[PDB]
Amino acid sequence: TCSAIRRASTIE
Amino acid sequence: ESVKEFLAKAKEDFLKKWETPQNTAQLDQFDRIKTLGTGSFGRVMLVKHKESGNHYAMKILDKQKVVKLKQIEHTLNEKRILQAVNFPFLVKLEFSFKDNSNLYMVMEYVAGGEMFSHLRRIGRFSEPHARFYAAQIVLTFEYLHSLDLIYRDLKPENLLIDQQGYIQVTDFGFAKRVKGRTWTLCGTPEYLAPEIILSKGYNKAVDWWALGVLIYEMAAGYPPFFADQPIQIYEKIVSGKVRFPSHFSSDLKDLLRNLLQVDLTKRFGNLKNGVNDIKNHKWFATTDWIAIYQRKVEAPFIPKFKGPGDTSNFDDYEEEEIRVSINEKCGKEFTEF
Ligand SMILES: Nc1ncnc2c1ncn2[C@@H]1O[C@H](COP(=O)(O)OP(=O)(O)NP(=O)(O)O)[C@@H](O)[C@H]1O
Ligand SMILES: [Mg+2]
Ligand SMILES: [Mg+2]
Repeated sequence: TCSAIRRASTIE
Repeated sequence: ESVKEFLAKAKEDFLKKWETPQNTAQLDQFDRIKTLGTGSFGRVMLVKHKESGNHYAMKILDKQKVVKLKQIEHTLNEKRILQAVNFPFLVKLEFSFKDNSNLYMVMEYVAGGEMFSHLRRIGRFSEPHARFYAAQIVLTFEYLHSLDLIYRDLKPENLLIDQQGYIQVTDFGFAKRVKGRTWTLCGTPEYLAPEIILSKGYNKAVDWWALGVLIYEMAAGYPPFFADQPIQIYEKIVSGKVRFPSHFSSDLKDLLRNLLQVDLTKRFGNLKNGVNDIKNHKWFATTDWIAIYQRKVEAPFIPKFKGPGDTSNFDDYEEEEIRVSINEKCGKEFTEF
């Protein structure tokens, strides 16, 4: 098992 | 100099297309299949041209949420820079149009999937395997910095793998033409530069910082600065202390120390020789830089393909309805698009 959580981009 | 005539000839082709300016085609000519990725302002799906039969990667952006978050400047820069640049490691653009509710972009489909999904499964890449991918980012950043362009978003979630194991750079939402400095807060928390957090007016040196974080994550299997809350990650970035694993080679450790230098005075990529310091390093010793640009070096890993239109190398998502209203949503804003 592996929870591949993708990283999002931060703005503002 | 050989590359000097290359970057001088490339700066002539880019500026010619930069002032060439819209609505190439329309949504009625595409067959939506499966969603490849999602974001805060839209999703990216796999579409097939009903007439030509070619498969493409359509990027949808909601025109209402972009205006609601003041992202019009970043939206126009993503389209204006994509169709102008030309590089084998950069993703290609085909059609760009818009309707009443959403902005649309049609890119070259890269069925090999993200580097994130491939790196998370293996665990970590070997140093020759990591040097192969790290060498393509050097030639790409060298080409983009010569055009006074910054990426400001280097992460495995924005790096694709083609049919020959090479990199296809996408997600140009934070690209911007900057000669001097800029003061916009953007990027990925695990990849932000220290001066970006300090609001210090950064230049093209932030792309070299993200290069060091990228190589560290590929060779180890995790970024050097990461935790639960983003405030904890910022305490590690501005600190300047890095903890390296034991399996790293000392030549890789020394190159990361010069790239992850929070001091702009001693950071690689922003010195006298600039990019020449990264090519002649002890790590990139046997690297054939010309054959990498010519795509002649054999690929250590090539993803599995079932032909064009195979979404096997992409994670599954929940499908929804493409909402297109009857009223024009912020039409006066998106005119140069
Ligand atoms: N040309 C392409 N071929 C295949 N997959 C693609 C392509 N372009 C985008 N994708 C996928 O779509 C996902 C989202 O695209 P992206 O351009 O990052 O939108 P985004 O909202 O800007 N993501 P982010 O800015 O990091 O929050 C990517 O992570 C890829 O998996
Ligand atoms: Mg992304
Ligand atoms: Mg983006």
